[PDB]
Amino acid sequence: SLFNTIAVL
Amino acid sequence: IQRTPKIQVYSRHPAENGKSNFLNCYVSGFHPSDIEVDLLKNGERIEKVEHSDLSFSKDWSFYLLYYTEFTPTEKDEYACRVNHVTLSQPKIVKWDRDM
Amino acid sequence: GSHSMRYFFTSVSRPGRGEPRFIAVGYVDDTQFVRFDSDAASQRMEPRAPWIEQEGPEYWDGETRKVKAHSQTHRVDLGTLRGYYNQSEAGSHTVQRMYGCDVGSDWRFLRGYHQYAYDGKDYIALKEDLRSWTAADMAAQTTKHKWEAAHVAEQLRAYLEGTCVEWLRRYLENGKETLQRTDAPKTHMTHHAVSDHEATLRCWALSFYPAEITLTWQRDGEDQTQDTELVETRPAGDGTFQKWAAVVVPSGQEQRYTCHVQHEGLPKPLTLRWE
Repeated sequence: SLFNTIAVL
Repeated sequence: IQRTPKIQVYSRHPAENGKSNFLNCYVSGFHPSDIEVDLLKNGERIEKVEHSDLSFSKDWSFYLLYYTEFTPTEKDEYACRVNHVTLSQPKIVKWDRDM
Repeated sequence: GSHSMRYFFTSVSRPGRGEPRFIAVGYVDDTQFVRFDSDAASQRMEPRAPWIEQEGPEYWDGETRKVKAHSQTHRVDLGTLRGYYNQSEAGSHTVQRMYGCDVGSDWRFLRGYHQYAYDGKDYIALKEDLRSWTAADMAAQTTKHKWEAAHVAEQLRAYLEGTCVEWLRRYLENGKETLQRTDAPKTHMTHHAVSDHEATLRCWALSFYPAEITLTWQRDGEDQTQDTELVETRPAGDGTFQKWAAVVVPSGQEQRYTCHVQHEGLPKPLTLRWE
């Protein structure tokens, strides 16, 4: 199952 | 950076004339991901060719498996044609039953 | 008997027209179970293993929603990075991301990871302690400072040590018939005369799983690397792998050479010798 939050660079 | 692809052409199972099999062309260690891979039958491109989903190794270089269902004969010749930004001209790797 | 779950993401910009090409794949050990391709018609996360199709609608809806959020972040990143590196807008670039967790033989959390690359080189990665970051250059440095202030590591650590491991165990159980089974390599040797005085012996390892394996040649009980050739492990295409090692030897002396095979599916290493 994928992670929920993905911060931008 | 750019990385030239390594090429391996082989069948899924030990080659046997008249026996249905799978012809594979494994390209790996390349970058960028855009690449042109074709399986050839007696110098001619095969249409029914599929490939795995783009993935990569620890060093970030990519790898893809192209494959087609085929039936080897004593005469028919098979090969894999590969073209990439790092290549001056398309590379051709002929299929060897013993490799 | 350690195991792992990993997600790979690749985004390629297309300056000529449209959005970047986005491709994501999910794996459990050496078995792919999901994928997403922005070029595909479904625009949904799709199954690539039988045991994953057991999941209900909420699963696929949630995974689809999340993977799309991943692609948009990568789209934004490609733009942000073009600026950091002061690059033209006419060229195509690549961002890659990989993250996941491992469980030890005790099936308990072992380690987690989250790495990032730009144009095929390391950019920024979470250290094994899952609290600090490794930045490859000054562009990555700016990202590091921003993620430290936003406490991005803390959020990832909660996932990697918790959610990640919990689902890995769930998948291992649901697909135990394959995921928890080892396929011992099927081996044999071929003989090919290269001249009237030399011959090539090729040691084959076929249909094995997982991919990890070691093939070694010995001459009169001693390891030999001279006059040998080892090809990289390759996928058979049916979920298993293949590999072979060859050595050139003097015709008539084939008996001095032995091929040793080490693999998880072998109670003890196998030794092969020509007939």
